[PDB]
Amino acid sequence: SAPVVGIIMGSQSDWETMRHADALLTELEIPHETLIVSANRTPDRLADYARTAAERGLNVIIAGAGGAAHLPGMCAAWTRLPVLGVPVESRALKGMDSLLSIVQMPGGVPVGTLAIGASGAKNAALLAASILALYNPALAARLETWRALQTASVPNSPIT
Amino acid sequence: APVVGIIMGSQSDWETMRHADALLTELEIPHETLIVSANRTPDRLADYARTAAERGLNVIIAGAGGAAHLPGMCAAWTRLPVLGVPVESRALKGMDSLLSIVQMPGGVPVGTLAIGASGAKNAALLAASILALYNPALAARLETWRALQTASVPNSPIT
Amino acid sequence: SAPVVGIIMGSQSDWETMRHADALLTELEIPHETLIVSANRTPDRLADYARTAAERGLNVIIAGAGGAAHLPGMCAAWTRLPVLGVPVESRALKGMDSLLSIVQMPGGVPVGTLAIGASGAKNAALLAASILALYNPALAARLETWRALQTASVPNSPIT
Amino acid sequence: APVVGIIMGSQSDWETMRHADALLTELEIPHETLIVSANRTPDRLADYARTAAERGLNVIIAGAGGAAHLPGMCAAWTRLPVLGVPVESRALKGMDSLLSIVQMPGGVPVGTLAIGASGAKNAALLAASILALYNPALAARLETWRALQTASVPNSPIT
Amino acid sequence: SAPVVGIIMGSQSDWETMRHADALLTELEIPHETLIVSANRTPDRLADYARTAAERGLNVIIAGAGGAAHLPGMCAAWTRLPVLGVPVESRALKGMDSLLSIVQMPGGVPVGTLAIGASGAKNAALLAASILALYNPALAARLETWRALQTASVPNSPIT
Amino acid sequence: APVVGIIMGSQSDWETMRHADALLTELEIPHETLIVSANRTPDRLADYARTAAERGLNVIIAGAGGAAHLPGMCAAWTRLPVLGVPVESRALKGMDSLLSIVQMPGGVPVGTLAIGASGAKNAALLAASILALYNPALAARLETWRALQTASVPNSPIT
Amino acid sequence: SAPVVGIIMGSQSDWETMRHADALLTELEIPHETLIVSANRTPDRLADYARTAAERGLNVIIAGAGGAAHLPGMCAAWTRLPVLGVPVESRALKGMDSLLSIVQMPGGVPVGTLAIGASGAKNAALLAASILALYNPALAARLETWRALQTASVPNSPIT
Amino acid sequence: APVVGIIMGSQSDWETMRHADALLTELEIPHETLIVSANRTPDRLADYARTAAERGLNVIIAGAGGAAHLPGMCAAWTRLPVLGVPVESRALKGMDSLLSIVQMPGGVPVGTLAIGASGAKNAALLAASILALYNPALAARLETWRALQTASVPNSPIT
Repeated sequence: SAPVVGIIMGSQSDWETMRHADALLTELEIPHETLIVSANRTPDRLADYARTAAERGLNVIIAGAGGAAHLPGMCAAWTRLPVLGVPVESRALKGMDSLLSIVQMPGGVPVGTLAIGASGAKNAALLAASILALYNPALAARLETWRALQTASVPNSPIT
Repeated sequence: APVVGIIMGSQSDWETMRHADALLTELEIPHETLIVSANRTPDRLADYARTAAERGLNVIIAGAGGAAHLPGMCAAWTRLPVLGVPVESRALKGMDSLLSIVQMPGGVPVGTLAIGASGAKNAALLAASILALYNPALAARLETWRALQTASVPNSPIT
Repeated sequence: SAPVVGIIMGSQSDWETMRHADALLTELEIPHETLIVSANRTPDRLADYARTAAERGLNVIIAGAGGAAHLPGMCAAWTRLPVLGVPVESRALKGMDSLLSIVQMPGGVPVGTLAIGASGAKNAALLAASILALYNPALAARLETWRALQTASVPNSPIT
Repeated sequence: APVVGIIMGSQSDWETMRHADALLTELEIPHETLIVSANRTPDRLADYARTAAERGLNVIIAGAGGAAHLPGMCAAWTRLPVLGVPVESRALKGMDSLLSIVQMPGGVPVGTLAIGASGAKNAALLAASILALYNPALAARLETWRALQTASVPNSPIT
Repeated sequence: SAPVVGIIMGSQSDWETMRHADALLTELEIPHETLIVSANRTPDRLADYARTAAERGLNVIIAGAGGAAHLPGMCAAWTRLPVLGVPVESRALKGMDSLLSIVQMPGGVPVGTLAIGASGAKNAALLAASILALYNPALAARLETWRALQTASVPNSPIT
Repeated sequence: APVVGIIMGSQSDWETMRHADALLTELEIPHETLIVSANRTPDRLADYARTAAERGLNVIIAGAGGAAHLPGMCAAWTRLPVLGVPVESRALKGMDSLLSIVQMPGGVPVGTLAIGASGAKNAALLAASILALYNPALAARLETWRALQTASVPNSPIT
Repeated sequence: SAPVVGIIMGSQSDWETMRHADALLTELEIPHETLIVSANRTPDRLADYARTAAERGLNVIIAGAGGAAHLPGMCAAWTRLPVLGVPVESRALKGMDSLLSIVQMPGGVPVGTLAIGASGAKNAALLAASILALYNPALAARLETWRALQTASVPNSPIT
Repeated sequence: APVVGIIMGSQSDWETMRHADALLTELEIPHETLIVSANRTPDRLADYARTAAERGLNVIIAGAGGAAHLPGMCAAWTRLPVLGVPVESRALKGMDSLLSIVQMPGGVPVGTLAIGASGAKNAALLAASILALYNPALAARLETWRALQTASVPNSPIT
């Protein structure tokens, strides 16, 4: 039952986006936890979350935030685990501030960044799954089936 | 046998992608380093990506610039995690590279790193952090690498 | 009755845009086919579509996609035919990701790119028509009439 | 007699547009290469574009930078397909060029290629692929060109 | 009664923006004409309009267009008169394509460019007025009064 | 006596604004060329702009880079037409300059020209075209200038 | 009762944004004044406001404006006080013109710039408070309590 | 004892941040100048920021480039005013730096200055203007500095 992925986000307003990561992990039967951790309002909460993640048994962190989106990169600063970043769409700049704040990490501290918005959340979960699948054969088979069905389900022509 | 594949769209990408190669070598991660063009050698890419898992690869690092299709198309054909490095382009400074890699639609992920050499280094570190989840000796070398990075930052600037 | 232009798009959600290409080809009496082909979900479908297009009698491909819009460029990778690309408008980045993903093809593999959105779809069809018109006199006359009427139909003053 | 016209807004565009000229010569496509400015020689452009078809041109490749009106205005006067090359500008690196060319409204197309030398080369290849539809010898030379490009990509980078 | 300013625009859809230039010229009692001239659909109409503007007694042209906005620059190519350009806001790119298509004229062929949208239309008319005011004392006094009243009419505090 | 004032925010702008100065001299338009900083010498700007008309100036050309307030603030204090030249900035290549100049709200216009040297040259030409409306000798020199520009464009590129 | 912070803005339309600065100063019991001052319509009003601010007892100016947003930088040109700038979101360019017009001040004349929109207004007030707190112990304690409560009030998980 | 802390993410930032250091020295403002990386030395940053007030610092000036988290994370841990300097980055010319610093959400401010050396100089001036509110001797030196800047602007450009 113990979580192997942590989904963290900067605010409740991020949940409309990050719920797509939660749903997909659940779909693939990946146990996980989902939390609010603010890089700017709760920096010590973040420090503790990230530095203890590995010893708590987490394998991957998915971090979502918008605007001056420091949460994924600061999480990666404190954990040796892979951290995946979801740029949450922002009001004025449409997530371009989110995206650049996350993806442009300096050499030495990676964040694997996904697309702005719900696509990115879904793909963070899928990327996490593909990481876990490397060591978990049952999950690898579920993921294979999932990817194959996605391919097989694309229609051949538009409803014109 | 290689467990990471580094692929890049052209020789011109090597100045950037060599940083990924160097990091993997530093951490003693067996890997292969190849040129594969999504646009000029699409069948080469198809074969590479579709057979990667069966050949024993665990992670693919793909770098390209401009209309950079290599990472996303690699991901389309493999179930393995694909990490993408936007190579800095001449006119648009890798913004075209970045958007063509990172903005993958839901269903086919590419874990995207920074534009340029930083991104190439970080793709290799991210690959390492993935492999470390099920390779304890590597996990310890990665811990050492991260600890040395942190400990080595000077406290004050030199003039 | 056999198609000489192929219209392909990455998803049903592209049809709201790509229908304008379909309508214009039909207006000019250009036989064509209209399909969904996903570069990221159905890469082998794309490979087969593009590599066989010429032998199937297609002369021009119009490819529409949004976001990380790889469909036109990957189509061009596998066919020797001219490929025309329509950047479909995306939600966050307003088709700028679509545009750059399509137009910035490296030297050696062209995609003739049109405007973001419905304008681009309409112009992909018109550009395809002007290509076909080079060898098809009846079509050339229909296109001449069409262009002339467009010019003649512009009003001289606004409804102020 | 020329079947492709290459036109460019100024001598400063030649460093970019020479790549189109070279490619057409390589594929033995007869063509003319001219300077025509939309803003400085608008009547020259009007005459060039309106008479292109009657002179036997099949495709026009137009390159310009900045507020780049040359391709679109060419297309306004000819029924021929017009391909546009955004020339890299000093300050905005061809983003002004790109948007002023690609964003043509419905009714007057310009098939737009990448910013810079890549775009110039690709405009010539796209013109070739158009002409190839009704010139079998050229179609075979184009097939050879594309096949050589694909076959010539190295498998691994050189240090 | 004869017009001294010409307002031209690429389409009826530009009128929602360009009407602000019309209104302001009328407010300041500047005789003018208002026309649709498309650079891309009616290039010969444009050529004739611009090359004859001076001999018809026009002193300033205000040209508004959106997207690949060639109308102001091509007008300036054919007239020696000052040409003022209004970037009409575009759907996807919010007038950034309009703006760059107008303002980035090469050395030798100026277009005096105003803000994206209605502000720009209003300011094109005001700029035209300030040009005409240089030789027309009655207009100069009307413009002085107008500018002074604008300054005097700014409130001192917000309605909080 | 000067009828055009060229003002610029700093000596660093001169490399750009000298093109305006040269063009006005070429057309024999009497003018003054000054440094006036909106941010460092705001009172100097206030006095310059408020007294420009009474001193006999007809047009002001104002160039600045970065957060470029000089043209707009000049326009705030004078009834004269103000033309603005966005000077290319180091990091953002004049996009900051452009937006801070062109986006004036309704009520206080600045006629804005291209980023850089092209814009400086064109501000002077636009000033000339304004003055030409009520100076026939100048109008004829401007006609000659435009005619020479058009006639001098080559027909084909040099290698 | 005398104001120690001045909030100025270019127009009534800025108030929807700048009210957040007003509210926060009032929340922290910081006396202040709130005015409309237009850099482009009332330049002499601005000159007088900024040059007399210090002698009137103001310690910090918060200046909000949009578009070609010159108000904060021109205020800073005339006062030795710290000036904080709020980029008000603009219609077409989403405050990017506002932001660049404010933040890119040349060396020698600072404006401390905050985020586009309401966030920036709120943070201008908070930044002003943190400046005043350096010399005002009661305010420093109120601000400490405010920051601590903000941190303590972040939820631990989303309402999923 | 220092009353301003200048912190920067790396030695590579020093070319930019030295301008802040120089200005503070010029105005005789005691300060410390340190390297602190948000991403490589997060615990160092935590300790620095949380203890700054108790150590007697009044203002922190933080400079970083790229995904620039240093100013915002500093502000997260201190009640002191934090001023942020976007360092110009190689590919995106500090636009990534700017947006990652300036776009702080309501509740945790960073007063942000221009990209590059101008921003570093202005962060130090802004810090000075803050300190001047409760240090009359400094206020007078700042007045002198601003007056000299204004008086020293030339009236006309040199060729």
